[PDB]
Amino acid sequence: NPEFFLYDIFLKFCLKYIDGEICHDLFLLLGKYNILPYDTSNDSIYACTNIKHLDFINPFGVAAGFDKNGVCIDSILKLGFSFIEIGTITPRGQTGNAKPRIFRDVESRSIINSCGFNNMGCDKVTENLILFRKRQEEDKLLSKHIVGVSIGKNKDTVNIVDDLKYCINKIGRYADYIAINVSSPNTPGLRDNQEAGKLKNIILSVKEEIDNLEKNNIMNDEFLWFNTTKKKPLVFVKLAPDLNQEQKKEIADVLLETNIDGMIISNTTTQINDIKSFENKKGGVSGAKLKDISTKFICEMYNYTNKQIPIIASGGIFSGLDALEKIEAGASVCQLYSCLVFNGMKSAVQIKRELNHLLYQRGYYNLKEAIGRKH
Ligand SMILES: Cc1cc2nc3c(=O)[nH]c(=O)nc-3n(C[C@H](O)[C@H](O)[C@H](O)COP(=O)(O)O)c2cc1C
Ligand SMILES: Cc1c(Cc2ccc(C(F)(F)F)cc2F)c[nH]c1C(=O)NC1CC1
Ligand SMILES: O=C(O)c1cc(=O)[nH]c(=O)[nH]1
Repeated sequence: NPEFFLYDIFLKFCLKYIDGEICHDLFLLLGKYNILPYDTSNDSIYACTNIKHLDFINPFGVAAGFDKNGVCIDSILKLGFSFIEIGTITPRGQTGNAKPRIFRDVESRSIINSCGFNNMGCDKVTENLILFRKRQEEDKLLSKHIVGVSIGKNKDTVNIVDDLKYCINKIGRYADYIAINVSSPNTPGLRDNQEAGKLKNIILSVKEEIDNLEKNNIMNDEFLWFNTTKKKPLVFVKLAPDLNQEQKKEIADVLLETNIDGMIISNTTTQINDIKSFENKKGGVSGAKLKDISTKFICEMYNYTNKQIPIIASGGIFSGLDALEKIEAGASVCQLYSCLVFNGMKSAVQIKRELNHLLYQRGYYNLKEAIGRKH
C-alpha cells in the first residue's frame, strides 16, 4: 500500500533521532485522529483460533502496555490485529517513574523500560473503553475484535487485591477478558505476588468479583455484558520469565486448582545483561533477545499444567516463524509489542502472511492442529 510506504520512512526517522516515549505517544496520537492504515482483508479461516468462547479472527494481538489508557483501540485493531490488551491500569491515575524510562536498541530489536504503570486510572480508561464499545456497535470493521484489560495496583497500594477488585467492578462489564498483572518488574514487590499461596488468593478474589458483577443486575445478558463475547470476562494471568523451576511448578498447580481461563507467557525479563546500549539502564527487556526464553517458559508451563490451561504468548515475536514456534510450543494466540515498534504499520499484515505461508509448507491444515506439536 502507499499508506504503508510513507509510515515506514517516518518510522526509520523516528527510531534514529526521537525519544522512544515521544515516538510512542506520537503513534498513539496518529491513532487517536484515525489516520493510520486499515487492513480490510478477510483473515484466513485456517489461522483462526480460540480460548474457550473467545473467537480470535486471527492469532495476532497487541500486548499490554501499548495502549495503556485505551485512547486509540479502534485504530490499532484496524491495522489487522484480532485483539488488544489495554492497560495495565490501576484504580487511581499515576505518572509512573521518572523519564526517560524507555530506550530502544534497533540493532538487536530490543527495548528496555521502567515505566512503572503510568496510566490515567481506572475511571477514565473505563470511559474510554465504553466509548470504544459504542463505536464498535456502529463500525463494520470492529464487530469481532476482542479487547482485554490488564489490571494491577497503584505504586503505594499495599493490598493488591483491593486494587484488582476495584478495577473489575469499574471496567469488567466492558472487557472480554481480564489479565492479572503480577509480572511487571518496575513496581517494587509486585512479582512477589507470583508466590503460589499469594497467587491463589489473588485469582479467587478476581473470579469472585467478576461473578458478583452480574448478581445485582436487573437487565438481560445482552445489556449487562457490553463487550464482544456478550459474556462475563475470562480470567488470564501474566507471568514473568524470571522464576525458578519449583516456582513454575507450584504456580502451575495453582492455575489448575483455580481453573484459570488462560496464562500469558511472558512479561519482560531482568536477566538480559548483554546489550551494551542498556548496561546502565533500569527496567525489563523486551524484544528479540527475550524470544528463546519465552518459548522455553511456554513449553515448561504447557507441560506442568498438563495442557489444560490455554496460553497467550508474548516475547520477541517478529516473524511468522517466531509465531509458529510459540504455537508449536503450546500457545493458542500471539501478542506483539516490539514488532510494532521496529516494523511499523505493517506488522500485522506481514506476520499474518508469513504464518499463512508457513502453515501450508509445514502441512498443517489449520493453526489449531499446530498447537503443542513440538511435544
Ligand atoms: C514500554 C513497555 C510497556 C509495557 N507495559 C506493560 C504493561 O503495562 N502491562 C503488561 O502486562 N506488560 C507490559 N509490557 C510488556 C509487554 O506487554 C510484553 O509482554 C513484552 O514487551 C514482551 O513482548 P515483545 O518481546 O514482543 O516486545 C510493556 C512493555 C514495554 C516495552
Ligand atoms: C517506534 C514506535 C512505534 C511505531 C511508529 C511510531 C511513529 C511513527 C510516525 F513517525 F509515523 F509517527 C511511525 C511508527 F511506525 C510505536 N511505538 C514506538 C516506540 O518507540 N515505543 C516505545 C519503545 C516503547
Ligand atoms: O508499566 C511498566 O513499567 C511495565 C509493566 C509490565 O508489566 N512490564 C513492563 O515491562 N513494564
